[PDB]
Amino acid sequence: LTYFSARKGKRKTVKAVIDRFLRLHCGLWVRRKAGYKKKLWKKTPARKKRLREFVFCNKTQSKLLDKMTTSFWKRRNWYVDDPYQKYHDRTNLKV
Amino acid sequence: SKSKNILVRMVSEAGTGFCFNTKRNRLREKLTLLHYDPVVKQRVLFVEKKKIRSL
Amino acid sequence: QDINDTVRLLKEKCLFTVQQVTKILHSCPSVLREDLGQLEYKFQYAYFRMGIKHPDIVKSEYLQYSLTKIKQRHIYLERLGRYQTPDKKGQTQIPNPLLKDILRVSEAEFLARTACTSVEEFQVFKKLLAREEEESESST
Amino acid sequence: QKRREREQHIAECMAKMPQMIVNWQQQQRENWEKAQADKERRARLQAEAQELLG
Amino acid sequence: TKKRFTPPIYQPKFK
Amino acid sequence: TEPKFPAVRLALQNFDMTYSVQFGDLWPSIRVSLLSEQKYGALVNNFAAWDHVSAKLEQLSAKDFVNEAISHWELQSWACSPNLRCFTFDRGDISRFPPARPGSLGVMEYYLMDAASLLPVLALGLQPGDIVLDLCAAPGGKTLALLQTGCCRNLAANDLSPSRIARLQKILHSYVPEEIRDGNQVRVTSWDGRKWGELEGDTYDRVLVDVPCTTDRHSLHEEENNIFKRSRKKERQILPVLQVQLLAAGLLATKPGGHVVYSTCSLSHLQNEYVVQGAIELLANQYSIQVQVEDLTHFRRVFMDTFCFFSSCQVGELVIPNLMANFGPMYFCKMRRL
RNA sequence: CAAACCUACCGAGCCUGGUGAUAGCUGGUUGUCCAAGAUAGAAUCUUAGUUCAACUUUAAAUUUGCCCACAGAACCCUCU
RNA sequence: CUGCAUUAAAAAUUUCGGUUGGGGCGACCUCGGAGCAGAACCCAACCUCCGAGCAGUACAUGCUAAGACUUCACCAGUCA
Ligand SMILES: C[S@@+](CC[C@H](N)C(=O)[O-])C[C@H]1O[C@@H](n2cnc3c(N)ncnc32)[C@H](O)[C@@H]1O
Ligand SMILES: [Mg+2]
Ligand SMILES: [Mg+2]
Repeated sequence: LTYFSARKGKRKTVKAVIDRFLRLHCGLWVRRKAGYKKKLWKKTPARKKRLREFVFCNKTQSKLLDKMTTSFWKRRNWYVDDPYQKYHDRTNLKV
Repeated sequence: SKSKNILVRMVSEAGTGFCFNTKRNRLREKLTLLHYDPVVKQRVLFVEKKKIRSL
Repeated sequence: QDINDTVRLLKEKCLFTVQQVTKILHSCPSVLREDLGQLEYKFQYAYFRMGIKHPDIVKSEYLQYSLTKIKQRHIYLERLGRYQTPDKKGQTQIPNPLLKDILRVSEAEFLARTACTSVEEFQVFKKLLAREEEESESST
Repeated sequence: QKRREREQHIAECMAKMPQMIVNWQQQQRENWEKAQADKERRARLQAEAQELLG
Repeated sequence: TKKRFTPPIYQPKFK
Repeated sequence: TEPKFPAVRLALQNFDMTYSVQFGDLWPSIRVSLLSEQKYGALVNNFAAWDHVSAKLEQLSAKDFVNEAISHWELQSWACSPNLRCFTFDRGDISRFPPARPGSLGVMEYYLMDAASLLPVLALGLQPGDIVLDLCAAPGGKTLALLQTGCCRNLAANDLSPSRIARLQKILHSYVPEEIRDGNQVRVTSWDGRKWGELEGDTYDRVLVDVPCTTDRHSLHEEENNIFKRSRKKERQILPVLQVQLLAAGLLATKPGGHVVYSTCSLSHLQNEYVVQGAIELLANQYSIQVQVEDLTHFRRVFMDTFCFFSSCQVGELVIPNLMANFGPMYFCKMRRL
């Protein structure tokens, strides 16, 4: 990770995480499952079913992805008819 | 590690374009199965069109 | 040009001396017509599998003979045990039959003297050998 | 146009879909009976084979 | 046992 | 590749120094056949469309040598195992059988194997309503032929290697219908063969023993799992002592008056004749068992049309490979327990 | 042909520059006082290292935490 | 003479996976079962071995969805 760029002197962003992960404004990160398009013929329907959802990351991975991503991707976006609009805020969360 | 079976593609005859993959024996005629088609919400015939790979 | 690269093939790729090449051209005029690929394979077949050096092949006129016929006679003897490919040291545990009686002589006497087997066995082997070559060529 | 063309393609195929379904099932049954009939002859050909011995 | 030789170093004469 | 002295060449070198004196001038004749592609035989599956397969095979210019053999059985004069159909090409014929295809019954039409492998089955002399034991059954060359006869109410198949016994189950499933194997009529087990001397002593009437040996045809071609590998050099030396025990175990398991066939794919008498002599001597001294070796000259006299035999045998029968008929090498001897 | 010699260290001369080369390796790492504070593992061209985990520290929110009375935790196989 | 191809020649850059006293010759690296590990779980070698790198039968071997378990992390896997 480039902490200070040679042309602007500011932290850069690892584009690898951008192409693979989606971040909600609440701080949660959404990812796919590895191998969900590989060797589908040798996997049971139950295994294939649970392989094609979108799952969240734990605290350490969320901290890992935040450090590799600049503040631009942590802003609040107002996309029109955004499918994940309802998931950007937590409801009835205690502690 | 001889490959005795082959993975083949089954295409619906209803024209919906729905396909699914199943394994078959190399020394066998083309399979014409009866499988559920999610597009038409009913069971229709599927015929074999192409061979995917050999396992 | 086709003469130019042929002698270049013989002198450089086949590593023949100038005098030997002139002897090859004089003794065997038929080397010019066919392509370079099968001549190099014919030469290396004798050099490695038969273990015969340059003065022997330029004296016995080995190149003028058909590639198919030399393959049939040499492989049969090797499988018969009458012919053994020389090792790295160049030592053969059995006396190698002279190149003269393998090829220069007719098959009837060649079978009678060196092979010591019936004619129909050789014909069966010839069909067997031709089958493996076309499978090998198809595979390659 | 393409949505209409696609939809009428299914309607044409689904109109005759039960026709070849029962035809395929009839063919599946008919060869099974033929195989059983061949076995009966095979079981029969053993009978005279035993009969010829005795 | 390669030949290892360290040539002497001379201090400057001004001292 | 391999560093130095490949096991294929090591096997050939050992064969050369051993078979040069063993066979005399016949060694070069069989050396080529061992180095040449073997001629395959097509055993017709009786459970499949045997009449249609036989009709189909005859259109490919193939003759039923077994059917021809039983014709000359009376011409020359315990009979043999009946209702066996195997088709082979003529002497000097090079064509190969097309790959087998399943029939309308769902079972494989026929099987492809070495013709000489069927000879031990014929010399066993199967009878209807018999009991069959098979030591070293996998992969199922003998077992498939035995089940084709259909003269055994119960069959016991044993082999040590689970991997090879696994492929034995595959050929049984593909060829033999499940209802015949559903009951205890066919039994497949994987234990040591030497235990049958105590497991079921004097039980089976017919027993076939095919001891492991340095397969001459396979050793000169395959480069993996070679008996002549220096790691298997220790195992190769102790091959006869396991062979004599395995024959002893089969001779103990068979009932008095039973028929035993000892078969092996090799040409050296060290694993063919001396093992038979060692087993009969061991039983006479240790277990005090008398066993009589039957003469199979009449068995041989019917098969020179399609097979080549070595005419200097002592106790058993040895089949030499030849260019005209590449079947073999196979050795088999028949003895009866008294 | 001694892998000799090429300005008193030539298996590839010397000087300057790239250069504050790199080093999972060695050595070093400067005032006072108090407190908390140790040995499950996994992966790794990895076992002289690193990451996760466990352990440990600080601040904050909350309520149960340790100890443990009966009852309860398999058969072929009694080292019951 | 230039451009594009094919052969050679002479060269350029880079590297030498681990485990088994060393070498030679070989063996092993992934997954599962019993022994150690006797009664929740876990528990190591130079460990003792035995096996596995398939096949069979379906063709709703369809689609959604509470609640849970885990090979001591993650990735992944499992039940419903
Ligand atoms: C020479 S093969 C015979 C193959 C088959 N019976 C045939 O005729 O085609 C013998 C096989 O028996 C197996 N085997 C070796 N020792 C055995 C034993 N002690 N008990 C049972 N099987 C054994 C080996 O794996 C070997 O592949
Ligand atoms: Mg430094
Ligand atoms: Mg303290």
